Amino acid sequence: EQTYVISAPKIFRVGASENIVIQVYGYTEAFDATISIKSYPDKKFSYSSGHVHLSSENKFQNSAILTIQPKQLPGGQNPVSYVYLEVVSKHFSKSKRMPITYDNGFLFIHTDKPVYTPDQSVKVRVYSLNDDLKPAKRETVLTFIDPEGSEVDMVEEIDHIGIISFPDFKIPSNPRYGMWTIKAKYKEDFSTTGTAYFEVKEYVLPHFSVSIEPEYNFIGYKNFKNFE
Amino acid sequence: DVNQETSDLDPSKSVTRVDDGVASFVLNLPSGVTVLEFNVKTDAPDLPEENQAREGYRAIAYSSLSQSYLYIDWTDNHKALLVGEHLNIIVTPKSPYIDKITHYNYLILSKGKIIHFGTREKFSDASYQSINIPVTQNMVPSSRLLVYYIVTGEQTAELVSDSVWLNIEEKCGNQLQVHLSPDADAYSPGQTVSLNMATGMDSWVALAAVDSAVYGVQRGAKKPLERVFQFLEKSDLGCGAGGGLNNANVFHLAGLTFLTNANADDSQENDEPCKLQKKIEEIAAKYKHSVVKKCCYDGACVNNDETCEQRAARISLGPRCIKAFTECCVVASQLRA
Repeated sequence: EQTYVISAPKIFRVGASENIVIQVYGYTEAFDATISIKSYPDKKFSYSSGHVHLSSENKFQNSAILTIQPKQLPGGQNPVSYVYLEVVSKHFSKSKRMPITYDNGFLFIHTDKPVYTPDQSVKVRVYSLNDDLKPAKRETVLTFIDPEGSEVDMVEEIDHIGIISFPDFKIPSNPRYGMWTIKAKYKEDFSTTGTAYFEVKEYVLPHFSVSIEPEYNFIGYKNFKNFE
Repeated sequence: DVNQETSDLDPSKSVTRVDDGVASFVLNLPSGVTVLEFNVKTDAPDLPEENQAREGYRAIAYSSLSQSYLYIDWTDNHKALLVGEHLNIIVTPKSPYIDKITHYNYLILSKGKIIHFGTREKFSDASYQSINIPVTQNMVPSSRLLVYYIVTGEQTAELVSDSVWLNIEEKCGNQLQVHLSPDADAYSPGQTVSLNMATGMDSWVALAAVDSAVYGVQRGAKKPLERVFQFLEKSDLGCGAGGGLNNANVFHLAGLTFLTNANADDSQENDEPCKLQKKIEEIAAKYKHSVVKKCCYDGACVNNDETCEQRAARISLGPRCIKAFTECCVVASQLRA
């Protein structure tokens, strides 16, 4: 009685370098195994494959890193929901259906301050990463949205490093105050979505400043009867 | 029970340690235990029974056809997991009846990808067996470990697996640091300050000078610095503290899918998340018209230099606000005498 084990992540990320592990037990001498990925309905399109040779030298365990190239997907804007993973060897063969997603890296939107006043400037930069938490230089497009919800200005910048410094945003003389939204996405094929917020309020000169200090930041059973 | 029989265990009591902040418990359950429900509460001396904290929980048994189960644990107290050290992991495979095993198989994952794999040889004599696992830099944010062995039944082959979640120290690649040459806490206006940046490797740095009062209230002041860790940890596909209902469920809680003979995983149905004036307030609040209530407010504002209707002539909004405005001005003029 002899058996094989194929280990893969639950979902696949496009453009990610994904590690597939093959571990085989109960076999003598050595053999080669091929692990590839195809399209769900038919296996014609093969987005990548790998070849691993397992022996007593290798303890009958091998690893292969598959990658889904983003540009081999359908040019139409309708996504591909499922993808086949195929393992073929001399002694056996097996196939599996597994979903994918276009969420890949991470977009973190760094602003200098959470609050702004009229006629100020918003100093903003973005950090973009891949599945490996590595720079992943990609041209990123971010858009601004006002508290009323309309897209105001849209800007795009290429990535030399992974610290992307976007043009400063000028605040109008008489703006619409409220909670403002900044969205970031990669230009073409990536669905990775970063988001951040910042608030804008009209400045007024206080006649005097008032502070309110409690006894604690929480009300416990002790002070339920009296709170200084 | 599997017979649907409930038994109360003799209650256990412990105390959280000084270092770990964890009260440790161990329950020896009957062999045929299926589901275990337990309530944990605080006995603290100066707190009344009302004001003590309490939380209940439920636990389910791992289901296997071959009566073969597995439990893995990393032995420590005040768990740290320094990088580069050795992780000594105790494996207690035993309560299979069919158990004489060829080998154990290990898989190690971090940040949503498979960083390590291997196999160790089983000693057919002693039961519990230890594995020395190097902790590497691929594991920096956090990592999950999966261990499984196979048993050959007269019916089918069978996989037996268990998983463990591992929180590891946060240690960067570059470990970049910033300092000021006048490291004292006081500073004077216009004082020249030397800024020092030191990294373990060539790296790009970006700074921020943000007034501490920009955050406003001190409690709950969040930056990208604060949200970057947790918002970044979503790269991990798996959730929970480890374990599972069955072998395939252990793998899925680890965030994995497999292709074998013995055990068919169910990934098809798996897509899931996981963890005086009262007279004024009469008309004012009673009309309940969003446009009118304002007309009642500024209707009742004090005006010495013109009459109520003289102020009412400047209303362009229509009579709907005239009827309210005029009344709210009269009441204000009446009640202030």
